[PDB]
Amino acid sequence: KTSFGSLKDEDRIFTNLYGRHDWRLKGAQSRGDWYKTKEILLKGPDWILGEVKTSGLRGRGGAGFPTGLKWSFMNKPSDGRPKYLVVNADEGEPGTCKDREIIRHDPHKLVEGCLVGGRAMGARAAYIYIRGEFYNEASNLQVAIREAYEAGLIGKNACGSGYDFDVFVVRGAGAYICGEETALIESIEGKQGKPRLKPPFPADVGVFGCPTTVANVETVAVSPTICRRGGAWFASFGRERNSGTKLFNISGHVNNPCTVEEEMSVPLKELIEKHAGGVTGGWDNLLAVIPGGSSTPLIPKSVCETVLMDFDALIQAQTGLGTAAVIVMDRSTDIVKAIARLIEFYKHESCGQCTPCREGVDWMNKVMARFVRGDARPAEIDSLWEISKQIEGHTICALGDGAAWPVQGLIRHFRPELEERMQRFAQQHQ
Amino acid sequence: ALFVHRDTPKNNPETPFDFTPENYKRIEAIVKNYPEGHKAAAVLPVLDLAQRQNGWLPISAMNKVAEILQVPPMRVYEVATFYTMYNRKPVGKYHIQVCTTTPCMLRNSDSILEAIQKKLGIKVGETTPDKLFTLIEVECLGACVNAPMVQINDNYYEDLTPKDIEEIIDELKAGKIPKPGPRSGRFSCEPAGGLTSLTEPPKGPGFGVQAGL
Amino acid sequence: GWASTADPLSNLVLTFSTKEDAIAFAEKNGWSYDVEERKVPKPKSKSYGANFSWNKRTRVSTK
Ligand SMILES: NC(=O)C1=CN([C@@H]2O[C@H](COP(=O)(O)OP(=O)(O)OC[C@H]3O[C@@H](n4cnc5c(N)ncnc54)[C@H](O)[C@@H]3O)[C@@H](O)[C@H]2O)C=CC1
Ligand SMILES: Cc1cc2nc3c(=O)[nH]c(=O)nc-3n(C[C@H](O)[C@H](O)[C@H](O)COP(=O)(O)O)c2cc1C
Ligand code: SF4
Ligand code: FES
Repeated sequence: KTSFGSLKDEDRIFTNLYGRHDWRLKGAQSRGDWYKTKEILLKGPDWILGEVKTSGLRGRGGAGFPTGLKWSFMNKPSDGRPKYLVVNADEGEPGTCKDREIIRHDPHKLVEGCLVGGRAMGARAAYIYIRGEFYNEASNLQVAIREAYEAGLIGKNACGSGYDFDVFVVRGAGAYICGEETALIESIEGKQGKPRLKPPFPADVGVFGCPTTVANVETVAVSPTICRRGGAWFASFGRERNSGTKLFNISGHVNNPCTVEEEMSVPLKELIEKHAGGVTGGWDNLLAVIPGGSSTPLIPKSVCETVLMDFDALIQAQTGLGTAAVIVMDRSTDIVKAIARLIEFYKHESCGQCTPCREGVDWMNKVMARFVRGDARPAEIDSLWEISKQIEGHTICALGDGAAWPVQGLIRHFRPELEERMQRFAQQHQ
Repeated sequence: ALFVHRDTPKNNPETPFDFTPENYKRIEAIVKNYPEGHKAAAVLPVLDLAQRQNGWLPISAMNKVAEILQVPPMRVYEVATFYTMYNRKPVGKYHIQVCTTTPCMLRNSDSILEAIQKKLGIKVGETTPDKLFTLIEVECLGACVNAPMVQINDNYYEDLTPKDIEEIIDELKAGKIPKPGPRSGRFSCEPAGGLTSLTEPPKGPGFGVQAGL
Repeated sequence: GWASTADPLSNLVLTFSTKEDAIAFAEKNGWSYDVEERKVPKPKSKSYGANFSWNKRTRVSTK
């Protein structure tokens, strides 16, 4: 197979993504959920982990780590401590709203995924870290959790298999840095959302010191479908080591911003011209595209023509996949102002525990504000690049790298616009 | 805008505050949600519970939450100051947050912000003199495909126009409660030009399963 | 009001690589001498994981 995309409705993972059907237990069980879960729980954690590993499912959070190996990290005998599975439902990344749609429209799929994942790694219970701002989503999730509890699917003797499994929902308090898995673990324990250092990994010391595995909503809710349809069914899509279907949130200067499921290795041009309704003012009006939300560098029109929206093609285009969040900027935009606002957002969401991010993000904010104003010298632009090289790779967590990447991409792709802006200011003001 | 506290007559440890017995039962359930030996893990929602008791957090819910969980008060102070949801200043009855992040400013959220400013007659971060509306700006709230948007109390209002937000304001002033949903043609996240996907009905259980399961 | 002294050896501090050479130099000039031993710091045991122990008392109250 060479042409990737044009996914039929028979292969979409998340039916009722648009909320047109019932989201409760009677609606979810009529769409295929909660079917033959007892045999899945009874077959074996080794079989479930092997089926996940053969499927080639990778990280849907944006890190790109393979899910099967990471889930099999905790497949070890216990030392007397309980084991925990935690679902990351914070989703503080700009441009990203797919997990909100999953927790608002398919909560029972998330609960069945929690049960299947907890069976796979022998977890004692499940914790869902919902976002604080998603109050209605959390209420709907807890309604579905109660409806699944009163049906005997979870709890004591879950799904009639003799395996106990408990589920919890914990609300956040408005912090994007709580989306990091170690900062999420620290936030559940009742401290500030300040990340830990690896090693020790969460598979050894996690929440409450117990072995704990943290996984995204989109990589948990697909696990019962992974077990039911089979590994090769998910491996049929995309390129090699890029299998699966992805939710894409397209927003920006676009006629119809929307969330849509598609194949992994679909070209970006086909997706943005088919599902998004096209760039405003035609294709020639397009100026830049950020393919993964605020964590990834942008790419101009010269790279956006024949780019495949998977991990390998995007990492070959000196950017990252991110959370498949397509932010589109046309020619009627102040691009430097947009990157300055992104950097100011990164300044307003940074825990401040470790020094290089805590100082360099503020320094980058001042430099980019002066660049938007234009009050600098041109060589300082190159100096700003060096500041990024003093942040990327010297931080506790990846928020500093996630702030250094868009500045590097903006400089590397639109240095002429920056320098012409500031020399125009220098001419017209001095 | 200050991360340190000074003793005022309206904000001191001697300010009276207490939990209702139903809220005590809720706090007990929240504590029982966590493993034994880790009572401090209940400090995150319970303090937020106190916010729902008052609308803002003086330093009397801080000490009370520290007392009823056997934690030092400075941990509660750290938790309240680190997180932006916990209002340590008395906000208005309807807290309005406007998203000014790049995928929201791309769809001209500045016009909506200026419409709110010229309607309520306030500034950024200022409180209306009838103690009803508070207007601040925050980061991305997860409604990027329905940008621009606002968040009033615990209700999302997405795909807004200046006419839409001024209608929301003058209907909120009348005592009623608006509809927490997008105000465009689409309902939640579908494209406005019809369903580009999931036009076919779902296929139900027992579809595409493998042998041996 | 300065510090007026009458001791000529108050600003005489000598440096030696090893203890026995300093002992020989002390015995050579006829000075009555006393020796304090080298207080080496003991090798501590440090672990980052012990701050997040499941049941031990060495948990960090804040971070
Ligand atoms: N999904 C979202 O909303 C957001 C996602 N991101 C993305 O998240 C990523 C940064 O997060 P991380 O989880 O720190 O990424 P990655 O460096 O750590 O690691 C991915 C997973 O593998 C594990 N791991 C890493 N190194 C390991 C090792 N040597 N041995 C065993 N396990 C190991 C980690 O614990 C984690 O569970 C970036 O790619 C960033 O773009 C960033 C912002 C928001
Ligand atoms: C600063 C920062 C914020 C993050 N926020 C989220 C988030 O909100 N939601 C999420 O699923 N992952 C987030 N992540 C990624 C997680 O560290 C981790 O990759 C994810 O929770 C699970 O990855 P997985 O898809 O392989 O299961 C964030 C990472 C960083 C560095
Ligand atoms: S990089 Fe920034 S957000 Fe991450 S641990 Fe360091 S200070 Fe905190
Ligand atoms: S950028 Fe405004 S809701 Fe995400």
